[PDB]
Amino acid sequence: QTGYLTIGGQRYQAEINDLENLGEMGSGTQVWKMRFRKTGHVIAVKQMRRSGNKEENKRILMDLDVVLKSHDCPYIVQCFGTFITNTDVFIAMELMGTCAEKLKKRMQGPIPERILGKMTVAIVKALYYLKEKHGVIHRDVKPSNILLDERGQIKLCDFGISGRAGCAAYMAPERIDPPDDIRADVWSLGISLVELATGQFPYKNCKTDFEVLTKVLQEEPPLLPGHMGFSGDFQSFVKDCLTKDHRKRPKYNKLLEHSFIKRYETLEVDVASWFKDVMAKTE
Ligand SMILES: *CCC(=O)Nc1cc(C(=O)NCc2cn(-c3ccccc3C)nn2)cc(-c2n[nH]c3ccccc23)c1
Repeated sequence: QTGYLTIGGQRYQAEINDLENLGEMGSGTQVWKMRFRKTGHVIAVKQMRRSGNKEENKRILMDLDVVLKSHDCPYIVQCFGTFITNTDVFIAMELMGTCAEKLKKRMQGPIPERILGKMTVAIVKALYYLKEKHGVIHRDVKPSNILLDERGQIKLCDFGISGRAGCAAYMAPERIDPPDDIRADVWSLGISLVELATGQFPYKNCKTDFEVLTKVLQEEPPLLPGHMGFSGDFQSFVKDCLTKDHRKRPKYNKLLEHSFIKRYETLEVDVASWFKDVMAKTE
């Protein structure tokens, strides 16, 4: 069913002219910031043009399929509803602060471990939920697909190439050189964790896509430095994700029993405040 917006448990009959367009947002991968006139809620709306590129439209619809059946996962962005007009489909998603990539840009430096700990719990539980509940592999884990909001929430973004290929920079060794699969996302999570923890992308000074792949296979996994005060548990987690033999790489169920995960499940970390203060610094 479409033509309904449900926010916080309250469903409102709606059409797209009940929404005020407040402007484009930061994803070319079209999304608008819109305001529900009936309630004042500000939401994100994807506009899928009927006459659009069917390669991209297929991707919007696969992303929407897993989003829609994933409403009981608190670590995946939710869809408030849809509007199917004669010319367009509008997908109303919850509005969040930014992607972890832009956080790294605005921060101009490392993200603290206590924020990465809550993030690591969220993405792992999101990917584990996708595998067990829906048999879905993300295959494109990267900081641009990790979202954060004013209220300390961290959620998996949008997965339009999910299967029941990704960016070459975060691709696992066994996807570069498959000997002949769910552990390929664990590697990209580790590369993203090292990137956000150091403020640098691990494989540095790479000019072409193929050169990045070359250093993934030719060189040792990029682990966390020991002179930044990282906890032993954090380093143990990163080295476990960034294991090069995919058979010796842990599954999600073994990953969730890791001390790093177990600590930040029960440690109250104020992500909301840290997020608002970092977002305050202008450019
Ligand atoms: C970088 C990757 C990404 O997905 N980025 C992204 C950015 C934003 C975003 O920048 N939103 C701006 C914004 C402004 N407010 C705001 C402004 C003034 C006063 C009050 C408020 C609340 N809020 N947000 C948003 C998104 C985004 N939001 N929801 C979704 C859902 C699915 C994908 C992306 C997404 C993402």
